[PDB]
Amino acid sequence: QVTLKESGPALVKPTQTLTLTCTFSGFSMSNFGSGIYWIRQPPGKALEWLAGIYWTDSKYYNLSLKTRLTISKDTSKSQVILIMTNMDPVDTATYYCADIRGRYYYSNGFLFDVVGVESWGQGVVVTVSS
Amino acid sequence: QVTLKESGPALVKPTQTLTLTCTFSGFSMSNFGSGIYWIRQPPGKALEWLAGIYWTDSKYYNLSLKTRLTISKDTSKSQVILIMTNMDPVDTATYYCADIRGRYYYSNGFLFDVVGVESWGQGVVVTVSS
Amino acid sequence: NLWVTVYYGVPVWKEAKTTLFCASDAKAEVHNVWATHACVPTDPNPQEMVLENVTENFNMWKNDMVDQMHEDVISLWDQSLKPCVKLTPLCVTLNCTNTTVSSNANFEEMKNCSFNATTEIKDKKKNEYALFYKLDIVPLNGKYRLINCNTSACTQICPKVTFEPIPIHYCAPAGYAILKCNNKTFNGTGPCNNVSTVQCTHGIKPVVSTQLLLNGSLAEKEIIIRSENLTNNAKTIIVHLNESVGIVCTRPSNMTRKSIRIGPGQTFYALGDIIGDIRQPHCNISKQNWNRTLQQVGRKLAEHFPNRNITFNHSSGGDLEITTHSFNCRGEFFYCNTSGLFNGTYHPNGTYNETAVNSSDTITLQCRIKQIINMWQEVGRCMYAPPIAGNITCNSNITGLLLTRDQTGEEIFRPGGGDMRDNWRSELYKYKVVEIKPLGIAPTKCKRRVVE
Amino acid sequence: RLINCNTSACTQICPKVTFEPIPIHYCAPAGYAILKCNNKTFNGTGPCNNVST
Amino acid sequence: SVLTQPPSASEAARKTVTISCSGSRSNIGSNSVSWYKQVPGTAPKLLIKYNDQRPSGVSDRFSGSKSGTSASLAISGLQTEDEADYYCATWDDSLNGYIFGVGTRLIV
Amino acid sequence: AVGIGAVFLGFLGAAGSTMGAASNTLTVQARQLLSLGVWGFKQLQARVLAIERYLEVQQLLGIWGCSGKLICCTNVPWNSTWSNRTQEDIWNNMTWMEWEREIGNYTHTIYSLLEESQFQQEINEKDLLALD
Amino acid sequence: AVGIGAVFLGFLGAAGSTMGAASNTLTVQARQLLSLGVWGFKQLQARVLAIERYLEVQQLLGIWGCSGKLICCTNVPWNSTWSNRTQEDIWNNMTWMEWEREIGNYTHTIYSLLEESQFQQEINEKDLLALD
Amino acid sequence: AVGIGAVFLGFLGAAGSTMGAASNTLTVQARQLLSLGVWGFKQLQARVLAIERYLEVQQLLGIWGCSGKLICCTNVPWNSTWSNRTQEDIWNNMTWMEWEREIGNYTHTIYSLLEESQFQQEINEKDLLALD
Ligand SMILES: *[C@@H]1O[C@H](CO)[C@@H](O[C@@H]2O[C@H](CO)[C@@H](O[C@@H]3O[C@H](CO[C@H]4O[C@H](CO[C@H]5O[C@H](CO)[C@@H](O)[C@H](O)[C@@H]5O[C@H]5O[C@H](CO)[C@@H](O)[C@H](O)[C@@H]5O)[C@@H](O)[C@H](O[C@H]5O[C@H](CO)[C@@H](O)[C@H](O)[C@@H]5O)[C@@H]4O)[C@@H](O)[C@H](O[C@H]4O[C@H](CO)[C@@H](O)[C@H](O)[C@@H]4O[C@H]4O[C@H](CO)[C@@H](O)[C@H](O)[C@@H]4O)[C@@H]3O)[C@H](O)[C@H]2NC(C)=O)[C@H](O)[C@H]1NC(C)=O
Ligand SMILES: *[C@@H]1O[C@H](CO)[C@@H](O[C@@H]2O[C@H](CO)[C@@H](O[C@@H]3O[C@H](CO[C@H]4O[C@H](CO)[C@@H](O)[C@H](O)[C@@H]4O)[C@@H](O)[C@H](O[C@H]4O[C@H](CO)[C@@H](O)[C@H](O)[C@@H]4O[C@H]4O[C@H](CO)[C@@H](O)[C@H](O)[C@@H]4O)[C@@H]3O)[C@H](O)[C@H]2NC(C)=O)[C@H](O)[C@H]1NC(C)=O
Ligand SMILES: *[C@@H]1O[C@H](CO)[C@@H](O[C@@H]2O[C@H](CO)[C@@H](O[C@@H]3O[C@H](CO[C@H]4O[C@H](CO)[C@@H](O)[C@H](O)[C@@H]4O)[C@@H](O)[C@H](O[C@H]4O[C@H](CO)[C@@H](O)[C@H](O)[C@@H]4O[C@H]4O[C@H](CO)[C@@H](O)[C@H](O)[C@@H]4O)[C@@H]3O)[C@H](O)[C@H]2NC(C)=O)[C@H](O)[C@H]1NC(C)=O
Ligand SMILES: *[C@@H]1O[C@H](CO)[C@@H](O[C@@H]2O[C@H](CO)[C@@H](O[C@@H]3O[C@H](CO[C@H]4O[C@H](CO)[C@@H](O)[C@H](O)[C@@H]4O)[C@@H](O)[C@H](O[C@H]4O[C@H](CO)[C@@H](O)[C@H](O)[C@@H]4O)[C@@H]3O)[C@H](O)[C@H]2NC(C)=O)[C@H](O)[C@H]1NC(C)=O
Ligand SMILES: *[C@@H]1O[C@H](CO)[C@@H](O[C@@H]2O[C@H](CO)[C@@H](O[C@@H]3O[C@H](CO[C@H]4O[C@H](CO)[C@@H](O)[C@H](O)[C@@H]4O)[C@@H](O)[C@H](O[C@H]4O[C@H](CO)[C@@H](O)[C@H](O)[C@@H]4O)[C@@H]3O)[C@H](O)[C@H]2NC(C)=O)[C@H](O)[C@H]1NC(C)=O
Ligand SMILES: *[C@@H]1O[C@H](CO)[C@@H](O[C@@H]2O[C@H](CO)[C@@H](O)[C@H](O)[C@H]2NC(C)=O)[C@H](O)[C@H]1NC(C)=O
Ligand SMILES: *[C@@H]1O[C@H](CO)[C@@H](O[C@@H]2O[C@H](CO)[C@@H](O)[C@H](O)[C@H]2NC(C)=O)[C@H](O)[C@H]1NC(C)=O
Ligand SMILES: *[C@@H]1O[C@H](CO)[C@@H](O[C@@H]2O[C@H](CO)[C@@H](O)[C@H](O)[C@H]2NC(C)=O)[C@H](O)[C@H]1NC(C)=O
Ligand SMILES: *[C@@H]1O[C@H](CO)[C@@H](O[C@@H]2O[C@H](CO)[C@@H](O)[C@H](O)[C@H]2NC(C)=O)[C@H](O)[C@H]1NC(C)=O
Ligand SMILES: *[C@@H]1O[C@H](CO)[C@@H](O[C@@H]2O[C@H](CO)[C@@H](O)[C@H](O)[C@H]2NC(C)=O)[C@H](O)[C@H]1NC(C)=O
Ligand SMILES: *[C@@H]1O[C@H](CO)[C@@H](O)[C@H](O)[C@H]1NC(C)=O
Ligand SMILES: *[C@@H]1O[C@H](CO)[C@@H](O)[C@H](O)[C@H]1NC(C)=O
Ligand SMILES: *[C@@H]1O[C@H](CO)[C@@H](O)[C@H](O)[C@H]1NC(C)=O
Ligand SMILES: *[C@@H]1O[C@H](CO)[C@@H](O)[C@H](O)[C@H]1NC(C)=O
Ligand SMILES: *[C@@H]1O[C@H](CO)[C@@H](O)[C@H](O)[C@H]1NC(C)=O
Ligand SMILES: *[C@@H]1O[C@H](CO)[C@@H](O)[C@H](O)[C@H]1NC(C)=O
Ligand SMILES: *[C@@H]1O[C@H](CO)[C@@H](O)[C@H](O)[C@H]1NC(C)=O
Ligand SMILES: *[C@@H]1O[C@H](CO)[C@@H](O)[C@H](O)[C@H]1NC(C)=O
Ligand SMILES: *[C@@H]1O[C@H](CO)[C@@H](O)[C@H](O)[C@H]1NC(C)=O
Repeated sequence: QVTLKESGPALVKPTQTLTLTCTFSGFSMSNFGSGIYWIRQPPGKALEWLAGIYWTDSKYYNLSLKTRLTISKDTSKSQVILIMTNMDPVDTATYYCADIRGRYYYSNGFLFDVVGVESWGQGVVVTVSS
Repeated sequence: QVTLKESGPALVKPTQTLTLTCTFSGFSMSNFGSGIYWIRQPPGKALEWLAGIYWTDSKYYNLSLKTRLTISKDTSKSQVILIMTNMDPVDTATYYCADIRGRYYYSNGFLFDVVGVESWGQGVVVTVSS
Repeated sequence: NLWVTVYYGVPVWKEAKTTLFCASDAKAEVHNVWATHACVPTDPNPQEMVLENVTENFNMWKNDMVDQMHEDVISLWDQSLKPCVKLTPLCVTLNCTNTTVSSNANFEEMKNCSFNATTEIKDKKKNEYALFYKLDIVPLNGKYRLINCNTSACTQICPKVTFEPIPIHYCAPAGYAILKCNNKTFNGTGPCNNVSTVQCTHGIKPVVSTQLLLNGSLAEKEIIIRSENLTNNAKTIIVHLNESVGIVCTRPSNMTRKSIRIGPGQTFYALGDIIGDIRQPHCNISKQNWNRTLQQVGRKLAEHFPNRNITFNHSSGGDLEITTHSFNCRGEFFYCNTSGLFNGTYHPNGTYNETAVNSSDTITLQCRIKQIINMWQEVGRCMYAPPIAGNITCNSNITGLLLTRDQTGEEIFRPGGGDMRDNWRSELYKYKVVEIKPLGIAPTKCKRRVVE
Repeated sequence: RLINCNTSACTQICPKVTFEPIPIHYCAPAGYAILKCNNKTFNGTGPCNNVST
Repeated sequence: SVLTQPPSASEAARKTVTISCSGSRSNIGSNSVSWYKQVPGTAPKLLIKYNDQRPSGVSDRFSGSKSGTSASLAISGLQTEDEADYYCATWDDSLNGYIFGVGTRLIV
Repeated sequence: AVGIGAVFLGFLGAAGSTMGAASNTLTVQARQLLSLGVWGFKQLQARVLAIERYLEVQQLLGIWGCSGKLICCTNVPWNSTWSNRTQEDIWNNMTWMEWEREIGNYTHTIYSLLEESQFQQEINEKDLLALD
Repeated sequence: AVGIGAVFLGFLGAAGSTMGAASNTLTVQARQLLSLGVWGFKQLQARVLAIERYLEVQQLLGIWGCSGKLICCTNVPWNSTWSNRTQEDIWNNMTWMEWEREIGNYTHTIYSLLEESQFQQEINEKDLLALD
Repeated sequence: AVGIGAVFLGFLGAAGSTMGAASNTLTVQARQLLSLGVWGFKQLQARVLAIERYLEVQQLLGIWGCSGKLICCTNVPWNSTWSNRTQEDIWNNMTWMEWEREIGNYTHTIYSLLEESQFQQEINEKDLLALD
């Protein structure tokens, strides 16, 4: 069993720096196949993928928000910290942290492909207002 | 505790070969810092250094009596043997065998310096007469 | 540019925990409880190197060596006592009475007890008599029984084995080392700037004592006081003396050792009779060597407790195991009334010249014999000490003191063996096991060549 | 009475176990060997000129 | 290549007496110097080790120091039992030897 | 002062000296490595403990290519993040104990790099010998 | 599909893949090798068993000259009787488990040849250095 | 008389032959090295004993630079005091057992020299690689 719990302030002012932390348990982030994603969904519309971090210490971000995103992991505290800067009024959305399950196969070098994101979080709401 | 005992004939004729043996106990001559000196003192005047032998099998003699002196050690019998040849009437003196305490430090190579000669012997008297 | 290189055999060590094994000189069928014949011979002259330009921290209160060898001793005692007679059949009614013989007046310490003892054949029983001390028998609603009959099966020591305190050396395996401090004014915890590496320790004599450390090593420079928290009054204090005081203890009496059969293949030895007068055991301590000794320690305690009057008083009371000074002498367990020793106080201001006290004066003590012993401060075991024919005399040197502190003005220090483990802490305070890490990586300008 | 009553408690062989003399081989570890002589007129002590490992 | 010190340094008691033994760079400058006390008819005993330290057994009065190519042995609280022949010796490396001094006399 | 060849020094000698000076006394430490009753069990446990500790170091050395070499250079470069101090002040101003304490956090990363680098040194070498 | 460097793979990974692909994951397997009460005896028996198994492989490697080399070429030629399949179908069409099962019968003959060949490589080399 | 290749000989074979002849049978000896109840304890004590003895020899070989080499030359010269006999009479007129008996007294001195010499071979080599 794996549990993903996230936390962060709801009322967020623009132009400052915000921190999102997702707490995980029941598994380690250094073992094979581990990885946590970050999904966004403004109300009433489809989802959006922020970034992801694997057990290989490899960080992958969206092209449109590469400079605005930097992710990190904590082995001791057993958490993943997401930092975003220079928010906009359109940033009002629900943030999800989820765990992925994947497969490995060899084709001119070992490759890892994800079969689907299995374990999701409850979600945390962030608003841009005053 | 270390005990040093020496032995040798008192009446010594000139021009022959004499043997001085100093017996030790409570330590080994192969361990670090071990070493035994030989000191002469004709009656009523200052001391004189004959030679010394360290645990490194290195023998050091006085320049004035280099050819006349040859020292040796015995690991089995646990003793040090001193051989002298071609004595003179001025050889009348008391022989002391003593143990040394020293220090080690590095200066362009490890060096050993004697802080002083700690444990002495009771002494043995040698006379040159007929 | 710089490149990485690997060094093997660098002088690097890291604190670690590991097992240890004994080592002692050859001695010589002779039987010993410590089985020193099975211990590895140590060396004529072991290798010891004094390190320089090194400072290492020490902490004897969190030392695993004391904890390790503490469990070794109890197992060693158990290993030797398994093939020894069990005294369960002796739990029989005792018809005890005053001993009669022609000080002598105070004879209420040994009683002539008679009982029915099973002979070699089970069915037959015959009457037998033996002498028992008053501390090992309790009365009933006018008969007596052994104190242990309602606690546990209570065994015996085979006399063939001797449990004298032979010094032993605890030595670690390869890849580990023991670090030894050499500062003469080193307390329990703190840095040591004259650490020396040694393969293993010196001869350590396992001695069982409560209030006084006997026939042990002495401090070099001055008296050493060690305690984890001096301000805390609930923790015992170890005192190590630089000058020793001799102690002479004896049990003057020729007591015939009588063998009594209690069953098929079971036979135990007891006290037969008294040839002469009844005389109590005693211990003699010189007046000057104790008055002076308490004087020197008194001023040492003044620094830790400034402008405070220091007084030494007897133990509070309660159980006899820790109230009295318990020790061993030829295999006889003594319990000395230590009340006159701590009958003085130190005044920080005054004159204390020793010539005032008369010389050739000794401190006689009252000591009692208890041949049924429960040990390790746990009620789960016995060792019935058998008697010895003739009179015995044991001479030793006092080495250290185990004191305890108990609102303003006078400070009261009392003797007490709160824990047994402190007996060996006074000997292992300057030792610490450590692991070697011979791997070292540093940058350099050298590059590995690749053949093309 | 039994002879052993006054000497020591004497145990019993369990009939389940049998103590017939089964041949056994004492063998040393690696790095060691056992040398066997083959001289037919060899007494307890002396040189052996037909040693076999 | 031999240490020179003033012989016959006799003086009164109940005061501080200072003695010096000179040497050279090879002996005093580049090595350690140790002091000894010898009443006639028996072996000497150590007083000064490492030019500033003393073994367990020597009184608090005996003390010394090393400065450049010269050393000293400061003794205070002189008593009627503090008279003997005093020496200073040091390894030199010129002859690879522990050459001794010339010996002094301290008479009250 | 008479000179010691550094082969006569005892175990753990030169520990408080500089790293460069202590690099000449690697031999003495290597020698000391692998030097029914209650005592037998503890002694037997000690013998296995010594073998396990010695074999752990040799296993790492073999993978890194320094199977028997006491001092071996490698191809991986040093990273300034792990250590920023200059060469002069490293080999002549501090001891080995301090150096290991400083970089104890980056030990895991360096160990993996040596295995990855040396393994790469083998496959490309094999490709070269196949051209004959 | 993102790429794995093959150093992050777990123990016994790539076992079901081709022999050529599995040749790039030799490092991970090497790391795992050498990783009074009733439990103590069984645990103690386990520690000695691990040491014995690891040392057995290293003893063979030393005689063959691959004391520390993870991949080492040799001078003995391959015999068609032991295997008849081409190189292309060996490194790219089956796994290591099948290969060892196929040639398990001829392992004794190959082992002896390596000792004889390597031993011959030593005596003739010694003769060459004696000409100085 | 048919010929034996010297690989088929048994353990401790050629012990009574000349030193030169016995030098061709080093392989066979190396193979045999590392070949709850009362028996278990004695057997367990035997297994650790074999491991300890084998590792003692390998530890010395690694320091001397002959980590895996069965026959290895060195740079230290031979001293006439240790042995005075000529080469012809050593390899063709006596056995290995006699040779070890003769020089058993000087074994300690030679062992230290190899460690000192090989250690010197490493530091000077490192200095050469730093010139790039
Ligand atoms: C930092 O700390 C350092 C260590 O404390 C310190 O160095 C030490 O300095 C002192 C002061 O100079 C030295 O003290 C001298 O010691 C002589 C004896 O030395 C020999 O014995 C030592 C002890 O040996 C036991 O304990 C060892 C513990 O490790 C064991 O390994 C031994 O096996 C042995 O154990 C046996 O005995 C135990 C009880 O003794 C027992 O429990 C155990 O079970 C077992 O039975 C050894 O350490 C020492 O070994 C060193 O030196 C030898 C060579 O000498 C080497 O081979 C070794 O490898 C090692 O390096 C020795 O074997 C004393 O005899 C000597 O006494 C004389 O001097 C004092 C004052 O200095 C006098 O009070 C005394 O009376 C003696 O003088 C008298 O007699 C002479 C005649 O002989 C006379 O002329 C004179 O006038 C006077 O009347 C002295 O005490 C000590 O040796 C140094 N080293 C060690 C290791 O302790 C250092 O200074 C400190 N400071 C720094 C570095 O700045
Ligand atoms: C469990 O089992 C399954 C199936 O059994 C397996 O999946 C298959 O894996 C193999 C090997 O990883 C795959 O084969 C490779 O496929 C790639 C890509 O194939 C596509 O593109 C080619 C054209 O390039 C098309 O023809 C093909 O139909 C596909 O559309 C090929 O590129 C690979 O070729 C290399 O390997 C061959 C065999 O080793 C060589 O003969 C060939 O020359 C290539 O080698 C060269 O590659 C580089 C080219 O530049 C060069 O740099 C190199 O040095 C080298 O010389 C190869 O054929 C196959 O497609 C998979 N099939 C699937 C997924 O359905 C799983 O991988 C296996 N599980 C595990 C864990 O391994
Ligand atoms: C415990 O700690 C103490 C002090 O912390 C330590 O004592 C000191 O040790 C160091 C190193 O051993 C000593 O420093 C050396 O001193 C010698 C001699 O110094 C005298 O002479 C110089 C002029 O030559 C004067 O300036 C000086 O004031 C003294 O009078 C120097 O020769 C040494 O220089 C070498 O080492 C330097 C640092 O490594 C190099 O930068 C320098 O280039 C020298 O290296 C070169 O030497 C050869 C020159 O030809 C060359 O062949 C070599 O290849 C190499 O390139 C060095 O500065 C210091 O003096 C000691 N101080 C004291 C004793 O008070 C103890 O040693 C230490 N304990 C242990 C066990 O180590
Ligand atoms: C603290 O440390 C001191 C110092 O050792 C101890 O005092 C010694 O303690 C031991 C052990 O109790 C004493 O040893 C005993 O000596 C008896 C007398 O020996 C002398 O007389 C006989 C002839 O009667 C001579 O042969 C001998 O050479 C002596 O001159 C012995 O009779 C005892 O024998 C025991 O051991 C033998 C060994 O085979 C057995 O066969 C016997 O049955 C018997 O069990 C014993 O050896 C020693 O005398 C004490 N003094 C000294 C100076 O050593 C303290 O006891 C110790 N205290 C504590 C609490 O540990
Ligand atoms: C070294 O050896 C000396 C002497 O051999 C010891 O000194 C002796 O110490 C004891 C204990 O202190 C002295 O005995 C008495 O101590 C009393 C302590 O006062 C408390 O207890 C009394 C008890 O009634 C209370 O009334 C009082 O209020 C305190 O609570 C003193 O009060 C006693 O003094 C009386 O007697 C002396 C006798 O000389 C008279 O001079 C006084 O005027 C007063 O009447 C008494 O002193 C004993 O006297 C000391 N003897 C001396 C100094 O020669 C050292 O203790 C010992 N060293 C160590 C470390 O113990
Ligand atoms: C202890 O009591 C026993 C009796 O239970 C005494 O034994 C008797 O002693 C008297 C006088 O010595 C003899 O006349 C009897 O023959 C003894 N009978 C037996 C059965 O022993 C014993 O003497 C008493 N011992 C002491 C020290 O009081
Ligand atoms: C501590 O002990 C000293 C003596 O050892 C006490 O000194 C005496 O104190 C009383 C008052 O309590 C005075 O009458 C005496 O004159 C003092 N003695 C001398 C010689 O002057 C002291 O009082 C005790 N208490 C404290 C706190 O020091
Ligand atoms: C001399 O005796 C005095 C007693 O007055 C000691 O010092 C005093 O101790 C009391 C303890 O209650 C303090 O209240 C005083 O403040 C102390 N006096 C001073 C001036 O501080 C003093 O320690 C004794 N002398 C020695 C050497 O111990
Ligand atoms: C120092 O010691 C001397 C040794 O006796 C003490 O002097 C004695 O003092 C008592 C009591 O005053 C007299 O009865 C003796 O006759 C004295 N004897 C001698 C030889 O003088 C002296 O009291 C001590 N000093 C103190 C206690 O301060
Ligand atoms: C300690 O007290 C005793 C008391 O008996 C002193 O013994 C006296 O000693 C002298 C000299 O030996 C004799 O002349 C006396 O006759 C003894 N007194 C007697 C027998 O009552 C002893 O001297 C005292 N201690 C000192 C050091 O004097
Ligand atoms: C117990 O001893 C007393 C001693 O007077 C004796 O009178 C009494 O008879 C004894 N008990 C028995 C049961 O004989
Ligand atoms: C040991 O340390 C103490 C202080 O902790 C110091 O006073 C003493 O001089 C040291 N011992 C030496 C330097 O021998
Ligand atoms: C012991 O000594 C150290 C240093 O000298 C000191 O800091 C400490 O307070 C002392 N006492 C204890 C209980 O550690
Ligand atoms: C023991 O230490 C005390 C501390 O005051 C000192 O007075 C005494 O002289 C010392 N004795 C010895 C023999 O070191
Ligand atoms: C000792 O215990 C007391 C209890 O309150 C505490 O205040 C003090 O800090 C402790 N000191 C130590 C552990 O050194
Ligand atoms: C004690 O009695 C025995 C036996 O009668 C005797 O040999 C011994 O001398 C007596 N004890 C004394 C001190 O006389
Ligand atoms: C010790 O003896 C004293 C008197 O000498 C006495 O008051 C005390 O009660 C005794 N304590 C014990 C435990 O025997
Ligand atoms: C310590 O005890 C031994 C043996 O009991 C004895 O020889 C020695 O003299 C005692 N020490 C002192 C200082 O009396
Ligand atoms: C064994 O030795 C004896 C003499 O010790 C000899 O007579 C006999 O022939 C030898 N056996 C052989 C050569 O088979």
